[PDB]
Amino acid sequence: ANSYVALYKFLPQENNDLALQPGDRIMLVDDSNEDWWKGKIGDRVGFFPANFVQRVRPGENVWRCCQPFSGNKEQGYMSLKENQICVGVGRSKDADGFIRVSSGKKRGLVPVDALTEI
Amino acid sequence: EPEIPLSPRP
Repeated sequence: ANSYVALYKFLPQENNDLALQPGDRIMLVDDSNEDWWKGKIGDRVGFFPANFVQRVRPGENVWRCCQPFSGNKEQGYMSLKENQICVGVGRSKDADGFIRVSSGKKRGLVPVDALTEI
Repeated sequence: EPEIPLSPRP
């Protein structure tokens, strides 16, 4: 339960910061502090804003938005802007329908054709 | 895009 993906760019500002690029895969090391987590991307370790990342659970895919999509709150359809990162379970090429994704504090159903797997 | 926390780093 330690796997996350960076949603937003984070430029290191201070010693021990871990630079984040959108789509980076993070192993969480320490979540003692509510605001600043420690984790590892690739060969690097450091601190980053806890609110800049999204949990990736086993079985879930990570996606980047390639074609923007206007959502609707009453329908539970989440908006996607170009290059937005989101996470959810994909389906086969054969199945038709929106999938449920999470993107930080927003969540909802989205078209798979709006997305490219990363 | 959330604000980077104003709180101190650990």
